[PDB]
Amino acid sequence: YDIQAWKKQCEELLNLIFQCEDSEPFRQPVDLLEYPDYRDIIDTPMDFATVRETLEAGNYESPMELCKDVRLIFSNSKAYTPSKRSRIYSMSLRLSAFFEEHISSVLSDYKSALRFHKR
Ligand SMILES: OC1CN(C(c2ccccc2)c2ccccc2)C1
Repeated sequence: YDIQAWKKQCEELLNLIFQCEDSEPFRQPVDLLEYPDYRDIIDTPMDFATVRETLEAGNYESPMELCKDVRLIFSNSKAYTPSKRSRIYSMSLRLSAFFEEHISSVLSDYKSALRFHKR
């Protein structure tokens, strides 16, 4: 029932995501010189360095907020891909499955801790 435990759990999951070769296209903001039309399609860029920095700044109040930003990395990849068979998008799908598999217990434990706090 530790209400704060999610933070270190998210730091550890971000460390694993950074070791994953599938995260390379998503570690830093999409290069606007490489993809000059990016901002015509994507309204809110997001990347894993921005997520890690937001967490370390103490600017996430819950793991649900972190999850919303990580899911935005994947929805941006899906919205920008010219094809559902493209390399970068294909990497995003594997990384998303890995993320969802690991974040589920982080979210469940946090929500359970908050419910216990208000028991
Ligand atoms: O609390 C976290 C910060 N995330 C938002 C956000 C992302 C970038 C800049 C400002 C704010 C957001 C995510 C996805 C859609 C729209 C906004 C949710």
